[PDB]
Amino acid sequence: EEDASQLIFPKEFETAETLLNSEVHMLLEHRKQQNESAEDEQELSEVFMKTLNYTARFSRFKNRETIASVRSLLLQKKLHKFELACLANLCPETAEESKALIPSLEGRFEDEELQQILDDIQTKRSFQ
Amino acid sequence: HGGCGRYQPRIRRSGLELYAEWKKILLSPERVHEIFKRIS
Amino acid sequence: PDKKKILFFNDKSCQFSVDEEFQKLWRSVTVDSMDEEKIEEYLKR
Amino acid sequence: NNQLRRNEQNGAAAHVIAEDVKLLQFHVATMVDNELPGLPRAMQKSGRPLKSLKQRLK
Amino acid sequence: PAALKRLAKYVIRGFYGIEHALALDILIRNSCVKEEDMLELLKFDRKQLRSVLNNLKGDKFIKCRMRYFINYRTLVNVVKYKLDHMRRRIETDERDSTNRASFKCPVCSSTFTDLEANQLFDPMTGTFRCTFCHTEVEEDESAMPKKDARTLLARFNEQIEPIYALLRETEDVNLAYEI
Amino acid sequence: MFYHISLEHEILLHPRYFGPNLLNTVKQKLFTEVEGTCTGKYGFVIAVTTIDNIGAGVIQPGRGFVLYPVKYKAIVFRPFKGEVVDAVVTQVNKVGLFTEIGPMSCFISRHSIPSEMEFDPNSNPPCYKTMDEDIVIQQDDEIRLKIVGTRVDKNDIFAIGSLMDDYLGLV
Ligand SMILES: [Zn+2]
Repeated sequence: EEDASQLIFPKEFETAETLLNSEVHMLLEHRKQQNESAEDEQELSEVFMKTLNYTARFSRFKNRETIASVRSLLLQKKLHKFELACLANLCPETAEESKALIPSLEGRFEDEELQQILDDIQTKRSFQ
Repeated sequence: HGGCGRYQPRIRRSGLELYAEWKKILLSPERVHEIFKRIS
Repeated sequence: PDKKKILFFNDKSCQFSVDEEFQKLWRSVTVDSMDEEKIEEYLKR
Repeated sequence: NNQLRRNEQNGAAAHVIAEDVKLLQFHVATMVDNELPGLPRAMQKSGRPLKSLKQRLK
Repeated sequence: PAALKRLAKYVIRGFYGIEHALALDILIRNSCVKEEDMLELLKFDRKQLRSVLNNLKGDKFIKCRMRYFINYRTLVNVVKYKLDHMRRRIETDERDSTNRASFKCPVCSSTFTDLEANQLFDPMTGTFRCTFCHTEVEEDESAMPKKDARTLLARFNEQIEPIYALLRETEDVNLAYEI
Repeated sequence: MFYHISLEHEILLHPRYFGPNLLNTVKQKLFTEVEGTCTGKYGFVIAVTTIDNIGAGVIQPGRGFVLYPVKYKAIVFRPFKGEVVDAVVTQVNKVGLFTEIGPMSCFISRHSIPSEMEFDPNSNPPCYKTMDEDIVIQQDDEIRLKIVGTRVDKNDIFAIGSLMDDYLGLV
């Protein structure tokens, strides 16, 4: 019954500000930077590095200002903020894919619009 | 408001059953239950 | 009445017997209750 | 319950159903409260009337 | 309403039994039907005739016209009433869940979902192991054959329409004739 | 969806901790049994960063303990049905493809994998590949999948996905 395809969130997710794999990745070392100082503390948990070893092997962007801009990129757009985080961790390249990835954005804008942001993404993403 | 014109019986009660004559109909639990099922 | 009053009588040209009808005869026991005819039309709408 | 289920599972004469629906009404009005006037009391042992639920918290 | 007595010819055939049907045959003529005449004619029992009449009264099949001497006339518009409710109950028993192929352990006859045995799924054996006993799981087995019931009901409940087509059609065409 | 939400909790202190450094002792005891132990109703608690305020410690009658309510902001992950995600394959089997997203487990049934990528048990690493072998998805491969359904039990989360949808496969 609880599906994000039909966009059913619990009413507790009104102030649920989100983030993607890189901002998670940023503070994950700061928690490791917390384990550097504040001695006389025991070992870490298991899920802490289990997620850290996972989402550090793959990233969505490269550095701070790469995201500090992409959040200002979607800033002026008429968006649900749930929309930004879904494709921020998708990296699509064709507009109908993105609308095949989203059961909800067929009927919002022109197809090339999100493709242009997809172009804006693939223009800022430094592939190697 | 509500629309109807019929009468209501004088519902008696006997032991474990209840009668009603305006035609003495002994009421059923399913009947009065469906009656109750519609009160707003 | 067991073996008392009798009417030998003849009529036939084929018919159907429904097992689900036997359940339905017993799943439609409402008798007096009213407000059912309108419900049938609402379920077909 | 089990004997009425099969008896109106096959379409009985619609007259044994009155005198057994009164039996069910009596039996279920026997468990909760027995000290209601009328309603001839039920018994199992040596003249022991039933100790109904409302009778259990006197 | 000669073809209204034809839907009637087909329901008596289709439903009510000889004892009922013989009485229902008399109901054919809606001119005059007394209680003494119907008793003497049917050669039935009086208590039993009263039971059938009471049963027909339950159908609201007849409008008891008092003098006291009686008269009896058709009320059933419940041909749809049997239909809408029976179709609902059969579609409930028909509409199944899903493949619902939960693992089931044949030794302890315990029931699992595809999800239940997934946590159990044992990577060293490439198959699903039951919880408290490592015996391999099986199909939901018998459990609920609601899928076989769906198929059966569909053949059986919709297979009685052809033999009812004569009346389903007469009623429809007769109702149109009645206006 | 990684969310940054605010929730609260209460801590029972044993009377041997009172005295100086009482307040910080509530802090260390907060980190342990709140993070790294994920629940089912709110999602996955990964890490906390700020603790807003500590209420007043109500001494309950008898049994010594004093309860202090606390308010904190913790980043939480809670995936939803219909969500599309990149995952890593952990095990390949004939019934399907096992992938894993962070601490969460994920099952991809074979019927929900395009027929072009047929299962290959013949390869020493079990895998999924095109007949032309244009791609060979196996263990520890990075793929994108669509959540068909999600689960939350005691502390472990699972989801189920499909590769049949467009724009899916290796990433
Ligand atoms: Zn077992």
